[PDB]
Amino acid sequence: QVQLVETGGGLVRAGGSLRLSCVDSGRTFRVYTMGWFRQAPGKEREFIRWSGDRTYYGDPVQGRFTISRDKGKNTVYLQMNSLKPEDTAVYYCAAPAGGGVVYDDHKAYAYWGQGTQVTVS
Amino acid sequence: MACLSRIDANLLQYYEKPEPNNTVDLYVSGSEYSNCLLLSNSEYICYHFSSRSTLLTFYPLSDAYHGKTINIHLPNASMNQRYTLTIQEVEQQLLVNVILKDGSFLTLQLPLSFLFSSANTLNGEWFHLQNPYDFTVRVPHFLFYVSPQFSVVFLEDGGLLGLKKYLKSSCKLFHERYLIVLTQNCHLKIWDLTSFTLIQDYDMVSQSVGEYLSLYNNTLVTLLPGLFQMGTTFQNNIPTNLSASAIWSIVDLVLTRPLELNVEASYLNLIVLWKSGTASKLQILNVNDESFKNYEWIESVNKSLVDLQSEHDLDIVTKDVERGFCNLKSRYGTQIFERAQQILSENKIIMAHNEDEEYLANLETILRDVKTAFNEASSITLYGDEIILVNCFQPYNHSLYKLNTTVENWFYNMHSEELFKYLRTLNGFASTLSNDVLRSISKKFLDIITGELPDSMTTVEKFTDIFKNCLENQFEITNLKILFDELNSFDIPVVLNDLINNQMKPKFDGFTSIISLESLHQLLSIHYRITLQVLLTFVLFDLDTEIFGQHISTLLDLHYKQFLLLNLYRQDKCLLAEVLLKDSSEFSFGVKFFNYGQLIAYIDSLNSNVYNASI
Repeated sequence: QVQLVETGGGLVRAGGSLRLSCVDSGRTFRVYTMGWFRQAPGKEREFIRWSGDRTYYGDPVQGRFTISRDKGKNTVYLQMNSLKPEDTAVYYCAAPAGGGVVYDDHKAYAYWGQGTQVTVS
Repeated sequence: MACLSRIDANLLQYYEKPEPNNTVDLYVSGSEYSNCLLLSNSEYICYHFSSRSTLLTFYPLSDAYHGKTINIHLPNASMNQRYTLTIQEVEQQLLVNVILKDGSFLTLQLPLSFLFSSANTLNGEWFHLQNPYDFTVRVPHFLFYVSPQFSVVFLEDGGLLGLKKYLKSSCKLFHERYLIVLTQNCHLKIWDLTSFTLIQDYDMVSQSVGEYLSLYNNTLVTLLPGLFQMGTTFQNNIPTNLSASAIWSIVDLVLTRPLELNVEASYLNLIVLWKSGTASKLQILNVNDESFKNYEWIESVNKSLVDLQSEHDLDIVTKDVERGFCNLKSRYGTQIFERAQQILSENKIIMAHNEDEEYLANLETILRDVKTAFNEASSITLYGDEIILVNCFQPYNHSLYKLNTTVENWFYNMHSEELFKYLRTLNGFASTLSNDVLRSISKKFLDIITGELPDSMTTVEKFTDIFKNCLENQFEITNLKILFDELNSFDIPVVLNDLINNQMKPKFDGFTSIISLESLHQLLSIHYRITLQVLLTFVLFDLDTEIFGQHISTLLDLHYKQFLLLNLYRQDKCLLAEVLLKDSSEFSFGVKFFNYGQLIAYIDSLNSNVYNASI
C-alpha cells in the first residue's frame, strides 16, 4: 500500500514560478515513473520513465516546465517557469503497473494526491 | 532424416554498434533480394536489392563491421527487382547493368580496390547511363550476362535483344554460345551462334519469373509447376517428385557435385530452397550414377539451435529483469535488438524497467518476430568448395547449413529408428524432469567438481545426497521403472566408452568466427545435454566407483567444461571468439573453410582444445 504525496502548488500571477514535488512511501520498484499529468476543471487529464533514460514533454509546456528525478529514487519535481492562465488546472503524479505508455490515461497503478491551483494576471 | 543444421550468422553480432562504422553513399543524378559474388581474390562481396528499386548496397562478407559498405542509390525506379540486374566482375571491376523505368540503361563500374579500401568518397564518372536504343512501348523485365562481354535481354511475348553499346536475332548459358531459355507455359528453348535458330524446343507433354534452371556439365535440372524434370546436344530424361504439404514457392536451385553424406554411391547433389512467407526449407536430392538408380531426399533443420532453445525452453545454462534484459541483448545481434526497440517505440510502449513482466514478454516476442523476418531467404551461394550459404533478406544476415556429425544427427533425429538407443532411452527419461531439477542437478555436479560438495564423501555418498536434495521430489516412478528396464537391455560400459573416448573426446576473421562460435556452441550444447543425462543415470541408481571411476571423473570434468563454455557464450561473444581463434590459429585469425570435412575438423579441434584445458 504505497502512497504518493505531493506539495508545492498554490496560486500565483501569470509569469510567476512554482515548484511541484512528489515522493513515494512504499518500496515498489526503481522502475515505474511519475507522470506529471494535469486536468483543467471540466476538461480531461492531459498528456521521466526508467531513471531518466528518456523524457517526454507536452506541447503547451515545452521550454517552460522542467521535470527532474533523483537517482535511484521515486521522486519527481516539476519546475514550472513562466506560468499562464492556460496552466490553471489540477496536476497529478503517476505510477504504472505492467507495460505502460506516456500518452494515455492507462498509465498508472496509483496516482492520487490531487491538488488545485490557479493563475491570475 | 534431417542431416543439416541451420547456423544463423549476423555479421554485426559481436560488436555493440551497428551498422558498420564506414558506410559510403553514392548517388546517381526490409528487403527483397540478396546474394553474394566471388571476386578474383579470396573474398566474397554481398549485394542487396531491397525495397524494390533505387537500392544497391555492397559490403564484404569477411570484414562487415570494419570493412566499408557502398550504398548506390538510383535515379529512376526499375521495372523488376533483382531480375533486371547483372553483376559481373571484369578486369578487377564489378560491372553493374540496370534498366531503369525511364527506359535508360545504366552501367556501373565499381573497382575491386574501392570496396576494400578505407576511402570515403572517390571522384570519377563511374556511372554512365544510355538513353537511346530502348523504347517505352517495349519494356523488358529480364537481363542475362553472357560471358564474352555481352548482355541478352528478353521481353514478355517471347523475344530477345543483344546489347553491344544493339544486335537482334529463366535462362542459362550451356557450354559457350548455347543459351538455354525457359518460357511461361513452360517449355525450354536452346540457342547457339548460329545466333538465329534453336536446336530444340520442348513440347507441353502434359500427361507425362524466377530461378527454375540449374545446369552442371551436360546435365540440366528444370522445375515443372511440383515435378523435378531432368535432362542430360541431347535433351531427354525422367522427372522426379517432391514432398509438399501446404503451398511452397521455390527460392533458388543449384546442381552440384556430391558432398560427404551417409548414402551409397551417388552421382549428383541438388540443393533446393523453398520459402513460405518468412519460413524457409532446404532440401537436397542425392542421385546415383546415370540418374536412374536412386533419387533420395535429404531434409535439414530449418531453424538454428538458438531459435529452438528460445522456443521450446530447452535452455538450461542461461540465468531479475535486468539480467534477463542483458541476456536478450546478447542472444540477438544489436541490429535485431535496436530494430525491436524502435518498433516498440513507434507503438508507444514505455518500458516498465524493474519488476516488469509484460514488457519483457513483449520484447521477447517482438525480437522473435524481428529475427524471423530478418532471416527470410532470397538466394543461395556455394561457399568454399562445398559449403552451403543462404543470404537472408535484411543486410548482414545469412545462414550456413552445416553438415551434422554423428552426435548431431542423433540429436536432431531422435524419433527416427546401439549407442543411439541408449541415448534415446536416457532422453526419454530426462524429458520428464523440469528445467529446475536439471539445473539443480547440474549445480550439484559443479559443486562436486569445484569441491563445494565434500571430497571426503564417497561418490556414492555424493550421489545419494544429490538425489535426496534434488531428485527426492516426485518423479514418475513408472518412468524410473521403464528407464531401469530399458537400461538392463544394453551393454552399458561398452556404449559408455563409445560415447566418451571416440564420439565426444578426440585474411581477417571475422566470418570464420561467426560460424565457428555457433557451431562449437551447438556441438557443446549437445554434449552438455548428453552428459547431464548420463550423470543423471548415475545419480538415479548408484553405481560402484570402481566400475566407472575414470568414467565418472572424466564425465564430471567434461560437464564442468561444457557449462563454463556455455556461460562464456552467454556473454561477450566477441572476446570468446578472439580467445578461441588466437589459441588454435597460427596467425590468431582462424582457418579458411574450403570443405565440409575441413569445417568439422576445425570444430573438433576447438572441442579438443576445450576438453584438454587445465582445470
